[PDB]
Amino acid sequence: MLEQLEKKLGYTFKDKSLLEKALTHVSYSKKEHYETLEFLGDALVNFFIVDLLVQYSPNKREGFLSPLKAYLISEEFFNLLAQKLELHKFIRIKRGKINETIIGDVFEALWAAVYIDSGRDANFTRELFYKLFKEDILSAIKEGRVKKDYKTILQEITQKRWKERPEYRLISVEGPHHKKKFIVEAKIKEYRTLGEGKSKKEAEQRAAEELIKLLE
Amino acid sequence: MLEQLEKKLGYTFKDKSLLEKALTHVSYSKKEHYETLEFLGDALVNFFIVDLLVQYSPNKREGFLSPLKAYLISEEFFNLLAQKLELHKFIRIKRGKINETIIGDVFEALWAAVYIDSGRDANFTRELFYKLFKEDILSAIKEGRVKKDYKTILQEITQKRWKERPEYRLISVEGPHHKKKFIVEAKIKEYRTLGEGKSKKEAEQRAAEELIKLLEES
RNA sequence: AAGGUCAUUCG
RNA sequence: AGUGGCCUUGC
RNA sequence: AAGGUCAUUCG
RNA sequence: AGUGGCCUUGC
Ligand SMILES: [Mg+2]
Ligand SMILES: [Mg+2]
Ligand SMILES: [Mg+2]
Ligand SMILES: [Mg+2]
Ligand SMILES: [Mg+2]
Ligand SMILES: [Mg+2]
Ligand SMILES: [Mg+2]
Ligand SMILES: [Mg+2]
Ligand SMILES: [Mg+2]
Ligand SMILES: [Mg+2]
Ligand SMILES: [Mg+2]
Ligand SMILES: [Mg+2]
Ligand SMILES: [Mg+2]
Ligand SMILES: [Mg+2]
Ligand SMILES: [Mg+2]
Ligand SMILES: [Mg+2]
Ligand SMILES: [Mg+2]
Ligand SMILES: [Mg+2]
Ligand SMILES: [Mg+2]
Repeated sequence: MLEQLEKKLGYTFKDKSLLEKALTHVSYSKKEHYETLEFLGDALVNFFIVDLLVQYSPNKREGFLSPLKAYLISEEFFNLLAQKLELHKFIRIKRGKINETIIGDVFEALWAAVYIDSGRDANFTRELFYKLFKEDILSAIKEGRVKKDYKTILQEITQKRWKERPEYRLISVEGPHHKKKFIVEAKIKEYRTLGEGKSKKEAEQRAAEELIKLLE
Repeated sequence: MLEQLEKKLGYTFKDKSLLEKALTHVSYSKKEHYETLEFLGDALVNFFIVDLLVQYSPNKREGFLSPLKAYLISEEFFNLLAQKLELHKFIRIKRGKINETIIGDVFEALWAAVYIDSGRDANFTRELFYKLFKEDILSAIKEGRVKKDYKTILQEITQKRWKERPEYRLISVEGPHHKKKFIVEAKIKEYRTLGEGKSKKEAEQRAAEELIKLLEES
């Protein structure tokens, strides 16, 4: 029920249809779904995060803050924030069709919905977002839970040492086409490592993470 | 002179150093420059533009609104909006060092500066931005004064017709290394065209535009 | 529609 | 962030 | 720093 | 949006 979500959010909607739209997947309704709210929500939440980063590190450069932002505005991090709202239990979509992509999109749409319902009060919405997640975000940073970009880190290591970039190649692919599992190999000089994932990029990130350790 | 910019903006700063920072390039000052404000400004202005798009097309999908956003938050469009502020005349950087990149960065930083100076009043800053640029943005959209993405349009034409994508290759490069001019060739099936630019991508965009015309005329 | 893949554009 | 071609699955 | 180039990550 | 290697130029 919507009331339970409003209680978790700490905000009561004037237009309940706005909240319903944010929670509804297009496959469930072609008239009122979250796609447009998600578009707005992405820009709104990205702004909330960037502002928080700059506020607590006013004298830090873009090279320090952007890597943090890159993870904090990611679908993965939004799924972690969404857990606090048990968002998955309010999404209107066929049973068993919910995945991280959907949860991440609804999270963004939900915030656009609050923003619009509040009369487009950006200040209000930003502070409500912080009331709920500011400490979680800052703590994730301080406690080292921000994920590293292993593919980039790896090529910086190899480019500094050998002025060369690592190479990745597919070793194997298995499972149904809509649920493939990839195994790739990362290599630099005579060092080689393996990585697995649901996409080639994910498998490469895993292999890079291992190759870095090996080089050390 | 800052007062002249404040007059154009319709906003008077409480902390003049914030405005100065937004107008100063790092090569001019390594202590107080616009780099961090630019980082914040990009996110702030992007939000202003996306909100405006959704507000005037609440029932339009992301596939319709994002292509518009892609142009409206681009450095190119920001340079056009900046002209209204004669922004180039207020930037603190060595004479003759100003270019489109700098102007676009200062534009974003300037808005982050207003946002911060106003006590982080996003609502107020959003409306100040609209007071100055809302009509300019909506008119650009309605009139079709939005840069077309020729490379993407071209591959959609070729993929629909032949389920194939065009190919690009470098034909020649000349001029100083810091001021190169590229000539590239775009091709699909037996159709080929040339394009030139200051970067390979720019040359490819021009070659793609010519190829789209060649296909339509065929 | 969801997963993957190739490609392209914008930030 | 958007889009197009291709494979798979879903209806 | 500014231009270009190759590559990589995030939206 | 960030970053790294390379070429050029600027101080
Ligand atoms: Mg309340
Ligand atoms: Mg969407
Ligand atoms: Mg997003
Ligand atoms: Mg999104
Ligand atoms: Mg998403
Ligand atoms: Mg790949
Ligand atoms: Mg910058
Ligand atoms: Mg920008
Ligand atoms: Mg910028
Ligand atoms: Mg810029
Ligand atoms: Mg080429
Ligand atoms: Mg290229
Ligand atoms: Mg897909
Ligand atoms: Mg890009
Ligand atoms: Mg997307
Ligand atoms: Mg450069
Ligand atoms: Mg990407
Ligand atoms: Mg940049
Ligand atoms: Mg030198």
